[PDB]
Amino acid sequence: MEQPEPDMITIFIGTWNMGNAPPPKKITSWFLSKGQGKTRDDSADYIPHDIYVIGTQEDPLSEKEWLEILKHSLQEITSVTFKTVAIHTLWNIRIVVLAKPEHENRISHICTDNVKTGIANTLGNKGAVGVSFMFNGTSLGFVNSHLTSGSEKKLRRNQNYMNILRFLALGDKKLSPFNITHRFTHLFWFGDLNYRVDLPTWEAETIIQKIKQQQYADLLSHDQLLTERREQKVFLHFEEEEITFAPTYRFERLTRDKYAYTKQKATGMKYNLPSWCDRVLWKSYPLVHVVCQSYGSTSDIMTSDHSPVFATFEAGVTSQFQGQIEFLRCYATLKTKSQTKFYLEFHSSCLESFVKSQEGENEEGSEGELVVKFGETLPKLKPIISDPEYLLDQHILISIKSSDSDESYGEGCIALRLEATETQLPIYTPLTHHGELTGHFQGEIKLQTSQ
Ligand SMILES: *CCC(=O)c1nc(C#N)ccc1N1CCCOCC1
Repeated sequence: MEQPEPDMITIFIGTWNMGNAPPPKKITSWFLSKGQGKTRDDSADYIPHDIYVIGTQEDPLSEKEWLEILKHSLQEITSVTFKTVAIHTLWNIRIVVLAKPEHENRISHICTDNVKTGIANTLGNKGAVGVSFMFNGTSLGFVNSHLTSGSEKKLRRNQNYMNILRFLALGDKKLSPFNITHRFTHLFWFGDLNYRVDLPTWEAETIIQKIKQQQYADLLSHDQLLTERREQKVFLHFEEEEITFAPTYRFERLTRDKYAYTKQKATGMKYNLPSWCDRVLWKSYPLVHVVCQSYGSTSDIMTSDHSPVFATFEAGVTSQFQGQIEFLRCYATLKTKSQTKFYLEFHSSCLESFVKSQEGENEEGSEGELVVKFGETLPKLKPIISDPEYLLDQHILISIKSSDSDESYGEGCIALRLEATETQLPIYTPLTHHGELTGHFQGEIKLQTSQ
């Protein structure tokens, strides 16, 4: 019978700060998405995901021991003997990628990297590990980060984020102007991000009462990560599924009935109010299928002062295998105050190589911003394949560069998934540089396929 290539895979993301302690004997609940929150129904337990990505922090095991525990747990659940795709460890921060044996011919171009984020490196043990690879014609990226601890240190966590984003080297190195937040069709970023609930310590019993009544709304409105995301300080244009599970930190170990939030010598005389430290976020190219099917925490794995967190995703993928991409009325708006002239660069695997535009025309925006107008002067891109079943599924990455310095001042992405061809249609992408919002790009596009 026919052997189609998949257009959709399911991905499991797990993040667990193990608190430097060996795991219990049974951790199957983690991979089954069993516990609290948006959980997975019993009926699906025997259905294996295509890829399992496991991030740990404060992991005390050797790679061989953890790999053993993980494969046994997955065999218990699925019968399948998963292949190791990659495993990479920095200090006690670790990422494991496992995949169905039937996908081993579909996965290629595997890379790993890590970034240390310390004020004295050798002093702190924080940072990130990552893995990227191609699944057929889709690029995938995964980042597991352990950010700075402490309720008062949200600015340091934001800096950690920004440094991992800028310096982690994954994916297609030909995408020179782009950092990991634009190099992948799907990017998953997870870990002990260490953001806390910002409420007074003397409120701790009130917080616990709310957790016991499962009213998280008031607590989540004080979550540092959601606040900093809303204020565009971190994780620009990422998504996160609604949190519907209790805070995953800080628990008394060996039970799940006590939040150990008070100060004591072991914690440096610091409070650890209940917090959603452990998180999974994602960022996918526009108009690519991605749906979160579970996001929650386990209840029965109690060896750490964190509970494990799980999330699962359906993610759209593509495979192997005149045309013209025209831009009209295009312009960028930039927060910059540089007086340089700016040009555009277009990158895409539908192109034989990236295309460089001529410089735009500068003018002062209404609100005192810089407006760079390109008009109908932009190059007409000639894709290597004209079939609309292929071209409509592609994306064009855009970098706006200084002609004085050749550095990018902003990066974004445009989907070719259009409602019409040979027709002018509006396009838009925000622009970020080094992970911060720097402007916007808008205009019209006209796509020609073979029809
Ligand atoms: C090490 C990165 C790598 O092998 C790679 N990864 C992706 C993704 N996702 C796509 C392409 C590539 N290669 C190898 C190195 C980068 O430049 C050429 C393409």
